Amino acid sequence: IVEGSDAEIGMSPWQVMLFRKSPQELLCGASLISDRWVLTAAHCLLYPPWDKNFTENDLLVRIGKHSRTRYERNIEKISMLEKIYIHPRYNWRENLDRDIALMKLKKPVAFSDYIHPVCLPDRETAASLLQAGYKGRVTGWGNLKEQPSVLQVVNLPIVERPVCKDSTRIRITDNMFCAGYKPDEGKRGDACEGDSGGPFVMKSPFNNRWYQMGIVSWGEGCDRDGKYGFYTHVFRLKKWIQKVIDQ
Amino acid sequence: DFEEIPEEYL
Amino acid sequence: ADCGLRPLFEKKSLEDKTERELLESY
Ligand SMILES: CC(C)N1CCC(C(=O)Nc2c(OCCCO[C@@H]3O[C@H](CO)[C@@H](O)[C@H](O)[C@H]3O)cccc2OCc2cc(-c3ccc(Cl)s3)on2)CC1
Repeated sequence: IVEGSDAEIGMSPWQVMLFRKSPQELLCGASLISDRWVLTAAHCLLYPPWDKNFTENDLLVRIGKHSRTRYERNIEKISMLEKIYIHPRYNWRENLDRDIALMKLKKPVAFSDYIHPVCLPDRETAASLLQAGYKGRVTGWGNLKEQPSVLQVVNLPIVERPVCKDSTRIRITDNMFCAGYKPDEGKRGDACEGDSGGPFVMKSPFNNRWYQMGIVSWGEGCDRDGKYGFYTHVFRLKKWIQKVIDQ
Repeated sequence: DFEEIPEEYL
Repeated sequence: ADCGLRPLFEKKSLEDKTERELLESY
């Protein structure tokens, strides 16, 4: 995260570190959506251009963390993957269309003060909150510019689709949205490398709950003027989500 | 870099 | 069920330091 702040303790209790065994390193962000299910970007597990193809046994999930590098004894939970599932129409050749994967954990995790699932959106919450100018929040442990001691946080506005498209020569799909401040605006900030697969969340003003509207997908640089971060449209893929979950 | 994690998870 | 309600904020009715920036944008 570039131009973010240090997270508060328990601010993002659904935040999940994707952790590589050897080398023992940060791969991606991710999110906890129930006791046995973790949501991430497909490109965290499978991205042939940067030589990436992970199997279950290469990877761990670390839940409940705040420190990037410490082993947070009595606080974090490190879990094992039973199964990875990449969306079958995931487009890694072109534009990262349908950049989404689910990970089933080998056993359920116990919730705690630091470990709690985020909500997935329903149609109406999507239709009501996913509007240009409305802000969501991104968190993670990725680089501070194009590395943090602790989880970082930034609040970013959703950007009008035409602007997203005119910022880039990539072909945007309806399964993605973009966010970020415009050049003229007073504020800046962005995700960066190591934040990807993490959650873009919004807080409903109707029921006071946090909804995962986005997954951190890609950007051209980190926090460049006239560029924006691209996010997987979670609601749009939500039928795939509850397919694999009830099956 | 990263503090080592309990080898029970490895 | 209990999703999106954080043990140290909403479940104790405490606000975080920047959530108001979000709500004001809506
Ligand atoms: C569409 C898809 C196929 N590719 C998109 C670009 C991407 C890449 O190489 N990004 C990139 C990068 O982009 C390189 C592309 C070439 O840069 C060019 O820079 C030019 C400057 O003149 C621009 O005009 C031009 O539009 C632009 O493409 C440069 C450095 C690190 C980079 O990754 C860091 C990163 C960012 C992030 C995120 C930031 C915000 C998120 Cl939300 S997620 O995570 N990791 C590779 C995948």
